Formats: sequence, C-alpha cells, structure tokens
Amino acid sequence: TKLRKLGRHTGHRMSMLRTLVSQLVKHERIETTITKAKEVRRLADNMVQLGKEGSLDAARRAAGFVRGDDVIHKIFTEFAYRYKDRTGGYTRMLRTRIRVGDAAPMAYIEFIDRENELRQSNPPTPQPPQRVPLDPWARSRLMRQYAPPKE
Amino acid sequence: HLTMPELGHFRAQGVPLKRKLREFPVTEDALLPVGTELGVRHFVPGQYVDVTGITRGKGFQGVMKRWKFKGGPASHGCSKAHRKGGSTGQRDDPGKVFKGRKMPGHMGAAQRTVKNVWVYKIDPARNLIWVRGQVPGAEGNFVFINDACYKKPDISKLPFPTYLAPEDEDPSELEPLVADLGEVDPFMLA
Amino acid sequence: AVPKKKVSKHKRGIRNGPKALKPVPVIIRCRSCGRVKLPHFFCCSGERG
Amino acid sequence: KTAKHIMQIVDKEAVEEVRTRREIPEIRPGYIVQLKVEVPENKRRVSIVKGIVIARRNAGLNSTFRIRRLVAGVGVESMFPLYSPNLREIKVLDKKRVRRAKLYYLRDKMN
Amino acid sequence: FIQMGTVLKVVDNSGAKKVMCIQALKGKKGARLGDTIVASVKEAMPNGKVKKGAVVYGVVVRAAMQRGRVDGSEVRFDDNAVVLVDNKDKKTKTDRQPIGTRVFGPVPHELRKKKHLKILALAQHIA
Amino acid sequence: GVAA
Amino acid sequence: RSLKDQMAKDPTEVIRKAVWRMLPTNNLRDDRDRKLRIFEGNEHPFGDKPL
RNA sequence: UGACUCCCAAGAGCUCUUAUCGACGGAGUCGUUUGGCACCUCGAUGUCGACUCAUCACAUCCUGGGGUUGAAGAAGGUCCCAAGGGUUCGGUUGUUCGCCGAUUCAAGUGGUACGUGAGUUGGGUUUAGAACGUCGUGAGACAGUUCGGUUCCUAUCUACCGUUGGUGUUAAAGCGAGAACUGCGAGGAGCCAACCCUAGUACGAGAGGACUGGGUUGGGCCAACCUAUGGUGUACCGGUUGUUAUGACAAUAGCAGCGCCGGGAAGCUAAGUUGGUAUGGAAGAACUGCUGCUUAGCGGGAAAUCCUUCUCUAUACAAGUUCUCGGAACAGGUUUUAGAACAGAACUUCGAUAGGCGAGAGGUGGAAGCACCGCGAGGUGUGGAGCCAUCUCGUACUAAACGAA
RNA sequence: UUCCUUGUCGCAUAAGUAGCGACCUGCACGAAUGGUGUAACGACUGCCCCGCUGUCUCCGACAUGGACCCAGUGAAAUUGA
Ligand SMILES: O=C(N[C@H](CO)[C@H](O)c1ccc([N+](=O)[O-])cc1)C(Cl)Cl
Ligand SMILES: [K+]
Ligand SMILES: [K+]
Ligand SMILES: [K+]
Ligand SMILES: [K+]
Ligand SMILES: [K+]
Ligand SMILES: [K+]
Ligand SMILES: [K+]
Ligand SMILES: [K+]
Ligand SMILES: [K+]
Ligand SMILES: [K+]
Ligand SMILES: [K+]
Ligand SMILES: [K+]
Ligand SMILES: [Mg+2]
Ligand SMILES: [Mg+2]
Ligand SMILES: [Mg+2]
Ligand SMILES: [Mg+2]
Ligand SMILES: [Mg+2]
Ligand SMILES: [Mg+2]
Ligand SMILES: [Mg+2]
Ligand SMILES: [Mg+2]
Ligand SMILES: [Mg+2]
Ligand SMILES: [Mg+2]
Ligand SMILES: [Mg+2]
Ligand SMILES: [Mg+2]
Ligand SMILES: [Mg+2]
Ligand SMILES: [Mg+2]
Ligand SMILES: [Mg+2]
Ligand SMILES: [Mg+2]
Ligand SMILES: [Mg+2]
Ligand SMILES: [Mg+2]
Ligand SMILES: [Mg+2]
Ligand SMILES: [Mg+2]
Ligand SMILES: [Mg+2]
Ligand SMILES: [Mg+2]
Ligand SMILES: [Mg+2]
Ligand SMILES: [Mg+2]
Ligand SMILES: [Mg+2]
Ligand SMILES: [Mg+2]
Ligand SMILES: [Mg+2]
Ligand SMILES: [Mg+2]
Ligand SMILES: [Mg+2]
Ligand SMILES: [Mg+2]
Ligand SMILES: [Mg+2]
Ligand SMILES: [Mg+2]
Ligand SMILES: [Mg+2]
Ligand SMILES: [Mg+2]
Ligand SMILES: [Mg+2]
Ligand SMILES: [Mg+2]
Ligand SMILES: [Mg+2]
Ligand SMILES: [Mg+2]
Ligand SMILES: [Mg+2]
Ligand SMILES: [Mg+2]
Ligand SMILES: [Mg+2]
Ligand SMILES: [Mg+2]
Ligand SMILES: [Mg+2]
Ligand SMILES: [Mg+2]
Ligand SMILES: [Mg+2]
Ligand SMILES: [Mg+2]
Ligand SMILES: [Mg+2]
Ligand SMILES: [Mg+2]
Ligand SMILES: [Zn+2]
Repeated sequence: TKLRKLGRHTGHRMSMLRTLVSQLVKHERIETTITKAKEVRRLADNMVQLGKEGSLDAARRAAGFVRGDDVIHKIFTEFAYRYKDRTGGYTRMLRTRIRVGDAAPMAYIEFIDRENELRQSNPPTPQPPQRVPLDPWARSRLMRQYAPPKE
Repeated sequence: HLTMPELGHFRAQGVPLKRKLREFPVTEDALLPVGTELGVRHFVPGQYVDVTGITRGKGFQGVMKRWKFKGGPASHGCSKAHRKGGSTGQRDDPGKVFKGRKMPGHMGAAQRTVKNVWVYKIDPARNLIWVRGQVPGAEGNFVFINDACYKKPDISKLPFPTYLAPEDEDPSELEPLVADLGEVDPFMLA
Repeated sequence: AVPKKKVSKHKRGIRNGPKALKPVPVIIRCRSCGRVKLPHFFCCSGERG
Repeated sequence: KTAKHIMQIVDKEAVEEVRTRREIPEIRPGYIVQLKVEVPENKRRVSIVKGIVIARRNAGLNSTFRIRRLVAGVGVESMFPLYSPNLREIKVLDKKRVRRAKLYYLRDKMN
Repeated sequence: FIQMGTVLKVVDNSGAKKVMCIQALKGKKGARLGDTIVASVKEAMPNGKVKKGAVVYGVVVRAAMQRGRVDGSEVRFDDNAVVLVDNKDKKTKTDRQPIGTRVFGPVPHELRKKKHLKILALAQHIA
Repeated sequence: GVAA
Repeated sequence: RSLKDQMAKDPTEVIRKAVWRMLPTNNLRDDRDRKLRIFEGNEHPFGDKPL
C-alpha cells in the first residue's frame, strides 16, 4: 500500500485522520479533498470491522483511535447491525467539483447501504469459501486463445 | 488487451495472441515455420548464454550516484558544494564545455547485456531455467537469451535449428536436468 | 546572472508559443440539472434516492 | 505477482525435498546446540561446534542462525545456513529462558 | 578493515605485544582475515626477538569484521590479532617463516587458501 | 597589491 | 582514411567528394548534388531516358 | 639564457675513436626556465598552494615490438617504433619544489590565463590592530620574523547533461495510426602482478638460471543485481521515565520535534554477490628477409589503425523495409516494475488495476479475562498467545465502461 | 630577535622545515623603552598522550523545509540593435 504524507508530520497527520474518521461516522457523509478521502476510507473500514468483532479488546482498540462517545456507540451498535452480512467496502468515494481558491479536486465520502445514499449499492453477499488455486503453468495452458473471426 | 493493428497482425499470421514480441537474426539454415513452439530444451545445461533486458530505473540522479564522483568535504569550511561536480572545463581555449561531459541526468532503465552467464539447471516440465548469477531487469519483466559470443558453445551438441519435441510427450515423465560438473573434486585438490 | 541583452518580441513570442491553452475533447452535461462537467464528475443521483 | 508465486512454489518444493532426506530439529534463540561442521575450504575438515543460539532468521531454504561460543578464551560468533549440506549432525542440549528474539547483549555482558 | 592506524594485539612469543599497522600488502580498502600487513612495534617485552620501534610483517589471524565462506557461512571474532613473520628476505612472496614458535588462541580456516601453512601447522585451535 |  | 581504403570500401564517394568541393558553397549545392548519379559498374537503371 | 638534437674527433675504453663516452670548437629546433619590449585591458582581465573535474602533445616512467653490445644464461646499457591503458599512501612545511618512510609493473616531462574562486577553501602574500630585530633626530620604513583579520550574484545567449511537444518523409480515405526491424554514422570497452607445469631443461667450470607455450590465484577498473550477510527502515512488535486527560480500578491517548531503549519484513544501498577485462578478419610502424639488376616487386611483422562483441541511431531530406487497422489511434479513470512535469508499461465491468474482507508466510515475543502461589514488588497455566509495516493466494463488497453515452 | 639555515647534537616518530633540551659562530639580546625566573589565572599562540567520534578510508538509509507540478497575487540587478 502507498501511504501518503499529505504535507504533515506524524502527530499532525494521525490526529487529522482520527478527527476526519470521527466526523465521517458522526455526519454519515463529508466532503473533503480526494487525496484525504483516499486515505480516510481504509481507516473508516477498519473501525467498522472492529465494531463488527465487538469484543472487549476490539472496544479498547477502537476507543484508542476514534473520538467521542456517540461515535463509539454508533460503531458498536448501528454499524455492527447494518454491515453484518457485508464483507468489505462500507464507504463510497465520489469526485464532485473543483474548489475555488486552490483548485483542489473535491469528493464526497459516505457510508453505504443506508437511506439517502448517492447510489443504490449491491446487496451484501457472503464470500464463497477458499478455493485451491491452480498452478501458473496449468493456468497458462488454459490461457491460450486465438483471434476472433471478424476480418 | 491488444490494439486493432496487432490483433489483425496475429489474425493474419495465424498464431495465438501473445504479450511480447522480439526479432532475432538467424541464417538461412536456421529458419522455422510460423507457429513453431519453442521450449527450454533449446539450450543444453552446462553451456553459457547471454541475457539482455531493460535494467532497473533510478530516475533523475546526480553525479555522485551516476558516475561515482568524489564531491566535496563535509566540514573544514565547505559551503553548499558537498555533492556537486566541481569544474566543467578549462578557461578561454577552449571556452566551451566538451561533448560527453559527465553531468547529472536520468539514470538506468536502459537496455544492457550480461555476457557468459552459466546455465545450471533446466526444468522442461514447467519451462523453467536456472541460470547462475544476476540478470538485468525487474522481476516480472522480459529478458532475451542468446548463445554466448565470448565462450562459444560446442557445435556438435546444440540442437539445430531447435529441439523438435515429439507431439506424443507428457509433462508427467520429465525430470529436471542438471549440468554435469564432472568427477574431480575442486575442494580436495587444493 | 543578469540578462546580457533585451529579449525581442520574436523570441518572447516563440517562448510563449507552446504554453497557450487547448480545448477539452469530451464535455458532458446532465440532462436534468444542466451542469456542464468533465467525465467522472458527480452532480445528480436519480429519483427515489 | 505470478513471478513471486512461482518463487514461493519453488522454495516450498526445495524445503520439502531436503526434509525427507535429513533430520533438522527446530532451533530457537536461547537454545544450546552442538553440531558437526565440515569445512570444504580446509580440505573438508570436520569439527564439532557447541554454542548458544543468539539469532535466527526464517527465509525458506536460506534460513540462517547464529552461534556465539568461547574458544581458547576468545569469543567467536559463527552463522550457519540451516539447510546447508555441510551440517552433518545437529543436536539440542539445553533451552535457556530468554525474553528476546535476538540476544546481542551477550557480547557486552560479562558472562 | 585493518588499515593505517589500527592497533593490533600480537599472539605469539616473538617478544612484542602490540603493533600499529602501516598498510596492507594487497588491497586498497584494507586487510581482511588472513591478509598480510606491515606494522611497527609499539610495545614489546624486555627480552624478545623483536624490539620496540621495529618494522615487521604480520598475518592477520583474528579480525573483528565478519568473513564469508563458500557455503554461505560467516565467521566473526571479537578483536584484531596478528602473528609476526620475517621480512628480511623479500624474495619470497609465498608462505613465510613465523618469528615465534607458539601460536595462541583460535586460528581461521582461510590460511590454507592463503597458503599460510606453517602458521596453520603451529596452530592449536582452529575455529 | 591587488585585492577584491 | 586513405584513398586506397576508400576505393576498397566505396568508389563512388571519391568522385562525389571530388565534385562536391568544386561546386560553389550556397543553397543550390545539394540541389545540384542530387543530379549527380554515380555507378560503380557500367549498368544503370536510366535506360529509357534520352541519353 | 634554458631544455633538446646534430657536425668534427684529441683522448678514455689492456688492443680498439664512435659498445659506453667524449676535450678544443661549430650548426640548429622548441617556446616549458631566468630575461628583454611596452602592443591589448587601470568607467577592474580576482592574484600562490590545496580540493573536485579533466583533456591535449610526445622529447616514453611502466606495460608491447625490434637493432646493437665490451649481449654465455639471469640482470642489464644504448638507440629506433609505439600515446591503447595506467602512473600510490603517509611525517615536518601555507607551500610549488624537495627531503624522508612503507609500497608498486611504474610512481613521466610539459601545454591548457604557471587549466579550473558567477564550482569549494582561504593556510601564505598583499589594507587598517600589536610586538621583536635593524634603519631613521622624528613622523615612519624593511621580498626580515610573528599573532589576528566580511570570499556577493535567482543563468538571458553560446556550450554541455537529460526528457518531451510540433513538424518534412504522397500514401489515393485533402490519408491517419500500432507494432517488428536494417544500420549511413556515433559512442563505449582496451590493464597488471604473483605462483605452478614445460624445466632445475637451454646456457654455464661452478654459483646460478631462461625464451616459447598452458593453467591457477589475486589487485585495479568497468557493467549490473538484492537470494543470503551488514546498515537504514518516522502509520510494525515490545520495555520503560516525567506529566496531562478519560472521576478512581482496568486499558489507553497527547507531548517531551520517532521522548528514550531492544528487535524488525519489503524498498534502497556496499562493506555484499555476480559478469567482462575475448575471438576472428584486413591493412601495415621500426625491423626482417626473397626475386631482379638499378627503376622496383613481394613475404613476415606490436598493448598501435579499421571491421567483428556491447549501446544509440531513418530530421540518414537520395528522408529506408515488413506485417496490420479504418468508430483506427487518442483522451478520461484505477495503478505501477516507471517517474520532476512529460513520457513508458498493466487494467478499465464477459473486470483482480487499487482499497476493503478472509486465509497463509514474515516480524515481535507470550495480550486481555479467568484461575493458582505470595503480606508485597511479582511468579506460573489456559497458549508460539496477541498484534500488523509488508508479500502471496481466494473473493466484485467499494472505485475504474453506473457509457440506457 | 638567527639572513646563511630544514645550522649541529640529543629526546620523540616507521618517517618530524614542527615541538622540547643542549651548543655559541649573538647578520642584528641585554639590565625600569627594565634582565632572568615565577605558584595561580587565559573563548591568547604552539607541541604531545588518553577517551571519543562520518573529519577520513568510502559513503548509505530515513525524517522536516525549499527546489518540482496546479490555482491565486506578483519584484530585481541588466539591456546599442
Ligand atoms: O584589480 C584586480 N584585477 C586586475 C583587473 O581586474 C587584474 O586582473 C590583476 C589581477 C591580479 C594582479 N596581481 O596579482 O598583481 C594584477 C592585476 C582585482 Cl583587485 Cl579585481
Ligand atoms: K588594468
Ligand atoms: K619498454
Ligand atoms: K636491448
Ligand atoms: K580558485
Ligand atoms: K567569470
Ligand atoms: K552568445
Ligand atoms: K534489508
Ligand atoms: K511504542
Ligand atoms: K516545546
Ligand atoms: K637579532
Ligand atoms: K619584569
Ligand atoms: K584570552
Ligand atoms: Mg504545500
Ligand atoms: Mg511526536
Ligand atoms: Mg574519495
Ligand atoms: Mg566525502
Ligand atoms: Mg554545510
Ligand atoms: Mg557564506
Ligand atoms: Mg524485489
Ligand atoms: Mg542531399
Ligand atoms: Mg614606443
Ligand atoms: Mg566596461
Ligand atoms: Mg566586470
Ligand atoms: Mg617517439
Ligand atoms: Mg639477456
Ligand atoms: Mg596518457
Ligand atoms: Mg601527528
Ligand atoms: Mg605534503
Ligand atoms: Mg593558475
Ligand atoms: Mg597542468
Ligand atoms: Mg571561473
Ligand atoms: Mg556559488
Ligand atoms: Mg589569511
Ligand atoms: Mg597571518
Ligand atoms: Mg562562493
Ligand atoms: Mg556503423
Ligand atoms: Mg556499482
Ligand atoms: Mg538485501
Ligand atoms: Mg530479501
Ligand atoms: Mg538485516
Ligand atoms: Mg491504571
Ligand atoms: Mg499535547
Ligand atoms: Mg528503533
Ligand atoms: Mg537494527
Ligand atoms: Mg613490406
Ligand atoms: Mg600481416
Ligand atoms: Mg522517416
Ligand atoms: Mg488508451
Ligand atoms: Mg503517469
Ligand atoms: Mg485486490
Ligand atoms: Mg513466525
Ligand atoms: Mg501488550
Ligand atoms: Mg629561518
Ligand atoms: Mg631529525
Ligand atoms: Mg606551525
Ligand atoms: Mg629551542
Ligand atoms: Mg633603559
Ligand atoms: Mg630592546
Ligand atoms: Mg616587561
Ligand atoms: Mg526553477
Ligand atoms: Zn445533474
């Protein structure tokens, strides 16, 4: 994974990310720059996974990251009920406009599968069990193909 | 994956679609028809080959990395010229900088050839070849293997024009072939 | 270092030649809200959102 | 990705092939080991090395481990590849309790 | 790397105990294990074959920089130590006569490859 | 003498 | 490179270099050089032109 | 004046002028020494030495080929040919120079504003302070000594190192594009030592001791690579100090500019690991011989010259060749082995390109909760436990053609 | 304070135009423009030794701010063409 620096040192960067994730959980949709959203979505999914686990150690690890009591309660009750059957990808990021003043490309980022979302998301599907992969050579034998007849 | 001109080129030649193309000069008695499939048994274990590939990229780099310059001292009064090149010519005769002067610029990601690299092992079931040492390029990229020009192999042992594998062959019965080292121990006659 | 001579209009125009703007090949407008936008820009979601 | 997968398959097969021919026990830091080492540079001379494992690395066929011992009053550290064929015999004698995975403080500690 | 200014302990009975290296005989960066160095005697026993201030030859038998072998093994001692050999006969660029008669402490395996056979023979512990 |  | 080596390598370049340095130095020089066709042998393609 | 070359040859060389030299005297070459002149520059051309970076000449220091010897062999002397590649680290000195020490195949002589300060330094000389010796009545002076003393500039043009955009190269769709090449031409690479066999052979009274030919090990330089080793590894694992907050317990979070310690996978890198330091052809330098008979013809002949191996190259304007497409190629989005922008390469929904999720490898080192032992700090079990920087595999849940575009 | 001069000898170093101690041939020392010493003191000027280190052999990785790129605002010396 490419981890961005965002023009900040470590403490400022991590405090800004924790504030952004807390505000995303609180307001259910925020508009920010695209480069910040591309870093937010990973941690916003990690907190939902901690809430889906819901043990005491997960509660402690999530309280060591997010800010607020409304945030921790919402993650550990409402999101654990909502995203129970979904595997991953609880957030949607969409580019919207260009900011006057510094020409920054802006984007909505929101939690999915709720009322008043930007797009109708796919239904939650359980993952099929792990399949034993083929060898690269056995796959290369099956990957051989000819040009389609059109000319 | 292919554009329309390459799709048409493959469809006209009557071959399956490929990823990378290369052209090798041969003589008249070493030609092969269109559609011949070439394997690892084209090479014999124990011989030397030449590998050509695109080397690893370093980007824009300075003189101290590019050309192993010495630079300036880190102390003793030196000011803002720690890793610079120094002089770039003489004064007034010539009054110009000579061509080929070593200066910073883009480094690497060019084509290079490694000579006399040794074939150790051959696995024809999986079409793998174990070659001793280093090979220019990144992992996941393409290299091109010819015979060595410096240590030329034996004429009577190489398959010509290539190894013609029988069509009645199965990959179940193929064992990997190791290059013979002989019998006289190197570490004992010392 | 200072400029040795004055840059003429010919050289100034040649320098500023390649930096002129160019038109955009593809332009999308939403049929409902009527916003003129580039590809991959979100303006409206349809009804029964 | 396919190239790294190929490399992992090759390493797994090499390790499994060696493990059916030789008996190589699990080596951990803090263990006391005694092994028989043949040096091919010095006319294939075979000797016995006894020491304490202070470092380990798991890298497939190229796993390594470090031994610190005292010979004739002077401390010698030697590193051996685990699956090297010049390790004729390997035995574990004692398992001292440590709280680290690398025991590099033994160089300066007096005993 | 053993280079100009290194101070090395002496591990025979030649009468000297510490030396200061001047240069290595072959090699630009310095001397590795088994290499031959030129040195000057900094401290010596009151009775011995080598006096303080003499210029001597030596063979590095212990070095604190790790050395690799052809099977992928490494060896690393704790200090630097040499065994002095004679330098009055400069026509022999091969195995030299050691000055002393006894060699103390461990000796490396590299001396067979470097043709230090007499030091290897007079050795007691080889490690 | 001369001095800059 | 000596004249012997030049004649062994390519003989038409000798006549081309001899004529090129007697032609005047201006922008018509290559236009007039384009009209000089030199052949090593006695066979030329311009057989149907009014020679 | 200096350096170098040549002419004559008394004499030295046991004999013998010219192997090696060479008195008394002459003829030149070069532009590096010491000088002469005062032609350019005083509305400024920054001066010694060192560092970094070089490049040219050959009057050659080493390596290569030869003639002669007062050359038995080894080691040599002298002269001719040869500029492909090299030509060390330190002590006192500001030093150039030079002396010394340890090496080396050798530690060349000169030019390039005694190369190089809009590339670095500032020890000396050469401003203003102060002192010693000497000179001067004195103010002061002294290529006599000594301590101290501001080194500016954002690159317009030529030059050079890299990367791109446009455009000429009739084609038949006023034609526009994707690949695969040939190479006119240009660049790069060019080394050396030690030991062993031939051989204790040739030669020599003996002591000594080869040519040629073939291997082995090292050093220098050049091109690449990251499996292992070492270093780093600032959003990984643990330990711990001061303080503040969550009321306290329990567990954490901020700050001490990674708080400080012990490890650390990928990535980068050398101190690490690999590959080269060739072969064949042509023409030929000093020299060397053959035919002929005065004019010449021919053969052998070097680390040198030109092709061959490596890299770039059709803007190579006589503008090259082959295959293919015609809603073709582009653009936009997700990225990366690539990267300053640009460009390249992978994927773009009949899709694993990125994120998420699940499993495993790898790192750290034994989580929380519970129970037992102890007054307590603490110790033991459940348990190779818990956690996650990376890597691989499975999976369209999210974003890439959600383009009913 | 000594031109000749890196004077000569000793200590010290592998090697010392330096440093210390001698010698006297003092170009051109010398007694309140003070002579010879001197415990303590010095951001003064030399020399030697220990500990320590990227000053160096020989450089590498990482971290913050510029440099790079996009959107606003927008100088300077210089200039016969
Ligand atoms: O005057 C100077 N230079 C003049 C002209 O600029 C000339 O270059 C020069 C330089 C050095 C010099 N000298 O060393 O005696 C004399 C004149 C410098 Cl002071 Cl800038
Ligand atoms: K002037
Ligand atoms: K010679
Ligand atoms: K000779
Ligand atoms: K300068
Ligand atoms: K200038
Ligand atoms: K100009
Ligand atoms: K590493
Ligand atoms: K921590
Ligand atoms: K503070
Ligand atoms: K005086
Ligand atoms: K006094
Ligand atoms: K003071
Ligand atoms: Mg910024
Ligand atoms: Mg902090
Ligand atoms: Mg250097
Ligand atoms: Mg440096
Ligand atoms: Mg600085
Ligand atoms: Mg400054
Ligand atoms: Mg890799
Ligand atoms: Mg033309
Ligand atoms: Mg006049
Ligand atoms: Mg002027
Ligand atoms: Mg001026
Ligand atoms: Mg000559
Ligand atoms: Mg001889
Ligand atoms: Mg030269
Ligand atoms: Mg000193
Ligand atoms: Mg010096
Ligand atoms: Mg100069
Ligand atoms: Mg010069
Ligand atoms: Mg200059
Ligand atoms: Mg500057
Ligand atoms: Mg000064
Ligand atoms: Mg001064
Ligand atoms: Mg400056
Ligand atoms: Mg060519
Ligand atoms: Mg390199
Ligand atoms: Mg590595
Ligand atoms: Mg690795
Ligand atoms: Mg490591
Ligand atoms: Mg507590
Ligand atoms: Mg705080
Ligand atoms: Mg750390
Ligand atoms: Mg570490
Ligand atoms: Mg001839
Ligand atoms: Mg010939
Ligand atoms: Mg063209
Ligand atoms: Mg495209
Ligand atoms: Mg890009
Ligand atoms: Mg994926
Ligand atoms: Mg593990
Ligand atoms: Mg814990
Ligand atoms: Mg003096
Ligand atoms: Mg002396
Ligand atoms: Mg001094
Ligand atoms: Mg004195
Ligand atoms: Mg008086
Ligand atoms: Mg007086
Ligand atoms: Mg007084
Ligand atoms: Mg700029
Ligand atoms: Zn709209």
